[PDB]
Amino acid sequence: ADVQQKLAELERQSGGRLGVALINTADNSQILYRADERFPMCSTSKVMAAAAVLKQSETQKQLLNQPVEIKPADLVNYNPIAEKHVNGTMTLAELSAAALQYTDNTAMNKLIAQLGGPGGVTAFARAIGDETFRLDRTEPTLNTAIPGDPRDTTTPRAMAQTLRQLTLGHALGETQRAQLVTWLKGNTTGAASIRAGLPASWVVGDKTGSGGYGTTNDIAVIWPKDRAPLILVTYFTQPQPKAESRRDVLASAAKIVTDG
Amino acid sequence: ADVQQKLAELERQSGGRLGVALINTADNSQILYRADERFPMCSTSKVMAAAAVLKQSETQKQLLNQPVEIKPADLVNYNPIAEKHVNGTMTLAELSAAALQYTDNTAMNKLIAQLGGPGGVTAFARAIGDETFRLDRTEPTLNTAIPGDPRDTTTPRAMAQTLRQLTLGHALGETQRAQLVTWLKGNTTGAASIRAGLPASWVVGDKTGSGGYGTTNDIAVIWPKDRAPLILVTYFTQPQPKAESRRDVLASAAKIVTDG
Ligand SMILES: *C(=O)/C=C/N[C@@H](C(=O)O)C(C)(C)S(=O)O
Ligand SMILES: *C(=O)/C=C/N[C@@H](C(=O)O)C(C)(C)S(=O)O
Repeated sequence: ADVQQKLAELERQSGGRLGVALINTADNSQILYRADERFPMCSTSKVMAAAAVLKQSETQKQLLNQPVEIKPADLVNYNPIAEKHVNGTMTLAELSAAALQYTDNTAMNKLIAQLGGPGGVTAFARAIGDETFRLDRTEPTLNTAIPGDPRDTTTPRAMAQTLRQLTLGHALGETQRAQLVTWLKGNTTGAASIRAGLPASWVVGDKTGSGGYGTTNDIAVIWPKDRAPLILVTYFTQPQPKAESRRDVLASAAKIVTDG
Repeated sequence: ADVQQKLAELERQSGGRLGVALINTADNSQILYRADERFPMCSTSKVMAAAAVLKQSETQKQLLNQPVEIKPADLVNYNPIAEKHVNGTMTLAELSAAALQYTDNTAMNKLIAQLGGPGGVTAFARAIGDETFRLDRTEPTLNTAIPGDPRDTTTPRAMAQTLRQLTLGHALGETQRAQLVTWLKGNTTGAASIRAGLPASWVVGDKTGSGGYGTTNDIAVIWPKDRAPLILVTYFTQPQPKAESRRDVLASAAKIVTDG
């Protein structure tokens, strides 16, 4: 029984390029497949941006309650939460929840702007020891996912490490760490992705992403039953510009790497 | 015609029974498939229980804030939220969110006890004009889903009509209808079911269900992009006790009934 064989078979049969990094926090062990290749993050980058604003809030203690104007011109495909508040305001906490738990691209843009642009999200990544991540565009163009383009990419291994530090480690202050985890656990978009490959009894927080080239991503923190948590990154992208999403590939990869 | 033939084709390759009821609120049109047969509700019954508690909160002011004790003996499969509060408390708002947005079966049992048992949830259904719904057992046994058993069943037609009345109609007070819709839109478990058959721009609130006999259910309110909402019930059950879940079949049914 061979995890590399299974992942290579999934990838080949899918017609795409699959990247996987698992961290088992029980013993610091990893399962890696194309873990040092760059992939387009798409909306999985919203974790870094929300965590950056959380970090800000450790020193601007009322920042999460700050109202932010939502104008009709701010609407970008998709905006299921912000469209309801156009011509009004949303707080940075509401925006962070919207960006994380829903598909909300306008909410992401407000986080980016709060951080002073894409470079602000990259600067946070650098501050917490992630030298791989880069954010260079706003929404929606950060999702173009063109093959060979390094913009708005990271590697599975780096993002697994970062997500571990953010959700289980000490990148954030305790309240901010707990907030992030509460938001990820309340994600609405994830049941077809990593979670579909796992036993139903396991608890998952996750952020999904999807863009050009059939790019289909998920990053997750997982609590198996009375076991130590796992961090799992599954990235996937395809050769055709308009390929269909493949959440089932991410599910299949999550089952392969957690079986046993 | 086209639709009916396609649903039958789907059903014939699915290895089970399929029940569908779509209400298009633009014109009150319906698309029905086995819509007067009984199916096991499993966790889709949590909608009726949360709504009955919302109804109670119209007259017991502050009911949703009321803390309820969680003890070890209360834990039933699955309990992702209630487990964190064992030897502690959850408020009726937290138990309603827990039951709606996650898998949590302990949270449902507390809603049922707040209503005076399974029969109190059936009484509420009757109070809002549903003469079909019938809750007869607590969690987890209400999910046995044995073929032929009338316990804990409804029909697609009745459930679609009830969900319309609850979410879009006047079965509840306006503040409480809005709370129900907010909870449903925040479901975490739905992305592989009805939602997986719909365009990504459409906004969905939904409640899934699973149980014995490979029972795989979803009931949803759907807001297509700048169109009047849809109600969709998709129920599915299989002939062998230990059959696997078929969320894909629900997604496929949703795509068939909305393609027109
Ligand atoms: C987060 O991952 C957001 C992705 N957005 C894109 C998608 O494919 O879902 C679009 C197309 C909505 S965005 O216009 O790039
Ligand atoms: C809601 O629909 C919950 C159903 N629960 C069951 C499932 O199939 O997920 C179990 C098996 C967890 S419960 O013990 O019946």
